[PDB]
Amino acid sequence: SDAITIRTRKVISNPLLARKQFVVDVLHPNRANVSKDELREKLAEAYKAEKDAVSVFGFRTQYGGGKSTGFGLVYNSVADAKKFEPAYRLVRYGLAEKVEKASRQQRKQRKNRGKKIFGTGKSIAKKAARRNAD
Amino acid sequence: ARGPKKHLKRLAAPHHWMLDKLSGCYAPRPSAGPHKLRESLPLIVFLRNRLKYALNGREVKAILMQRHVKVDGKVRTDTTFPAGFMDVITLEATNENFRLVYDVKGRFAVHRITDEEASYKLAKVKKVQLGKKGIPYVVTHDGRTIRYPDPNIKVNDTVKVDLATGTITDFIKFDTGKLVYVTGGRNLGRVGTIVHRERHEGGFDLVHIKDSLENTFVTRLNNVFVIGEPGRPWISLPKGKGIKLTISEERDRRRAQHGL
Amino acid sequence: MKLNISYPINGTQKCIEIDDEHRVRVFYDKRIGQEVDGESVGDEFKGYVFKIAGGNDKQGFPMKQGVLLPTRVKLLLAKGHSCYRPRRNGERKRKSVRGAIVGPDLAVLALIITKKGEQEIEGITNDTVPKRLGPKRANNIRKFFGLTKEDDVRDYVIRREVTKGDKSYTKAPKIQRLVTPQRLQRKRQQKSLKIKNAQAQREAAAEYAQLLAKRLSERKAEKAEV
RNA sequence: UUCAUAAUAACUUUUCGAAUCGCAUGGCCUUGUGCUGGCGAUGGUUCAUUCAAAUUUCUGCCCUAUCAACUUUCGAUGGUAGGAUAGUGGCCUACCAUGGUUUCAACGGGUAACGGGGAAUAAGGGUUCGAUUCCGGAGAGGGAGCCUGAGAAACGGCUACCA
RNA sequence: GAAACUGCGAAUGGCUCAUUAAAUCAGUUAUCGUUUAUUUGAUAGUUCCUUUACUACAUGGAUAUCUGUGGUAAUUCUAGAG
Ligand SMILES: [Mg+2]
Ligand SMILES: [Mg+2]
Ligand SMILES: [Mg+2]
Ligand SMILES: [Mg+2]
Ligand SMILES: [Mg+2]
Ligand SMILES: [Mg+2]
Ligand SMILES: [Mg+2]
Ligand SMILES: [Mg+2]
Ligand SMILES: [Mg+2]
Ligand SMILES: [Mg+2]
Ligand SMILES: [Mg+2]
Repeated sequence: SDAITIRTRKVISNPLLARKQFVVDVLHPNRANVSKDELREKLAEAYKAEKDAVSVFGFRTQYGGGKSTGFGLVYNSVADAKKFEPAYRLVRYGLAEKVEKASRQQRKQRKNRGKKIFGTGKSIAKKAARRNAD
Repeated sequence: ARGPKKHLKRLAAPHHWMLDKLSGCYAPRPSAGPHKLRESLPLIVFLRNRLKYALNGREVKAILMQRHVKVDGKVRTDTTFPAGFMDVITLEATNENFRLVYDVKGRFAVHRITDEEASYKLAKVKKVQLGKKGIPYVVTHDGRTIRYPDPNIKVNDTVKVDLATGTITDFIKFDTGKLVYVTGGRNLGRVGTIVHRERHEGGFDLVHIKDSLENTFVTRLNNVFVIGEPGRPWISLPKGKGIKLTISEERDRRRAQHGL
Repeated sequence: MKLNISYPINGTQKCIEIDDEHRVRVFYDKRIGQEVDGESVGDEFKGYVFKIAGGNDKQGFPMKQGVLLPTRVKLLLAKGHSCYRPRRNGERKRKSVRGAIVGPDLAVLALIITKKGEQEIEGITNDTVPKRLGPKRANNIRKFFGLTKEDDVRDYVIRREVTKGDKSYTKAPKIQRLVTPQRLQRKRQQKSLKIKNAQAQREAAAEYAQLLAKRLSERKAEKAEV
């Protein structure tokens, strides 16, 4: 067998953050990496949480496969996970949508343009409309 | 120049933080508070780099903002609020009450304390003065300023503060042959008894202090915080109990206590 | 030139273009903050009385009241003044300005029509535009009607009724400053605090006096021996 | 200590002592819609506290004698008194005195000189190098001048003038 | 919940090494010689004015974003009006 064996080193329970954090030690044999999803699934039945409340990061294999060292948090509630997790991780998991935002540069430009006018732009537009006769 | 410094590069950072040389251009500068920048300990450092209750700044902020962390009765929502020496850090969830009291090496220790003891802050006295409406008041080196102290409380004396209200329960006078804790410089984190105080005109009062191990050390009076009578300190002291060992002894302890 | 004429009571604005130099010559050498007649200015304006306040020079440098001179003058201005909206909390700037007296170099004269005449101009005097807002303060509301303390607010508030397309809904002003329960409660609490703290202080003082007395006596018991 | 403070006399274009917000909203009836009350935000007077800030003691810099006197009219040194300043002080002004620094290098002149922490160099002593990851300090084209503000003589703030 | 007023913040950071040779600077002093937003603490029954025919306190006064009118070739220029 490939074993796929999971291990949870250093279990720190946070009543502050309502989650159990730990260093996942994972045994590969004859398999390159492990994929986060699978790990989450495995944890979800080990700790009773459901893939959503489990959050695993970190890994990177040691050498010649064999071992991988991650960081798993397991949240007491899924709602809690949603409201304590940084959003990128949630997006990765699939829980939350990627925030549909424009380029940084564009945003900055927009801000600068806004700065160059006082208050609302409706008035300015109206003025421009009258300046067509000029 | 040009106005108060806001930042603190992660180096110029005080070494007793036990911060990392890497992971960030900056350290957290503690805000103003009850303690001196160089000899405080901001909460971002505490709830992360010691207890490992958090894992990054955002997490720490989140923890703070739920308003469960409490420093000395009051809540605190500030990330960098200076929790210095003698600060009682109570967390309602966990029930893990701490009192920030130094290790023998210098660095602040995770001193985990009972909900009965973690109630009173012992506090050194900086000043005895007379304010407005002719009222005498005491200043604690450890931040606070108490209205109306007992006439037999003087300077450089330690004081049991209620913390439940913020008055004086009891006090220890500065006397030779009274248990004392060191809060400054090289001898920082040692405990002992005091043998002599040199009266010294102007240039700092010095204390020759024997510990329990009959090994003298001498420090400045500003660096020394009284802790109780011989046998009875009012505070529970850390593992090591402020005696401090020579390097060899420490090494021996390390390589003898191998229990897998 | 262009005359920026306005009725304040009716609350209406217009710009009237004038090319005839004889009509312009009424305004020459006049300072801003003066009273102008109707009849010489125009045949349309007869019996009318202007007050002159503000204008705009050609090249676009605004008329500031109290510069004097019929010229363009560079000026150092800050907060509280006209012709300058500052971009920093307390910062001066040396702009340019056009003097309060009127010559040929102007493009616009801002004129306020103070007294009526004979011929009503299109819609500036005929048609009215109402107030955008109603009073926000309770006192202000009272002023608007004349009700006295007993009458209360709520009753006379200008509610706006807005339509999205099918759904019709209401928007109402938050009448700041009121005889509301919460305010009263807050006031009471404040009063209580003021009393209570003082009482506590008094008690403390008494206690300390007692303590002192209980030290003085002790002192006297040791002193009388030798 | 003339300190901290308290006391009497007055003082002031009488500083400040809340005409602030949010969510909760219960006990007792003289049954009024009554008397009230909790947690928290903001504020605000001084007093500490801290972040600082100025100043400030002592001691320590690279060459140069082809730099031996320098400094004082227009502050040099000190005095008294003022003015100013957040506060001390030639910080400036009035008046009086004639000091002060120097071969144990003053003052000049240089620097291809920002100063430390440090860097290279591998006996011991050392040499050089430090614009540069930290700490200070200047400076924002050059000189000025100021406004706001706790804090700038700010330069992604003005105000000239010169380039 | 745009805008804008009010508060804060913009004096930190970041860049550079031109000045500058007891200046900076380092260590050590001191501030009984000072200001200090902020943080933390603490901190105002007495504000009245002859004190029985009395004072809104179940709370008192006017101004600025947007609506319309412009100008100027323009630019974080803004006049008048409500
Ligand atoms: Mg309100
Ligand atoms: Mg003097
Ligand atoms: Mg050098
Ligand atoms: Mg350097
Ligand atoms: Mg260079
Ligand atoms: Mg340049
Ligand atoms: Mg800048
Ligand atoms: Mg400048
Ligand atoms: Mg603003
Ligand atoms: Mg800087
Ligand atoms: Mg240079």
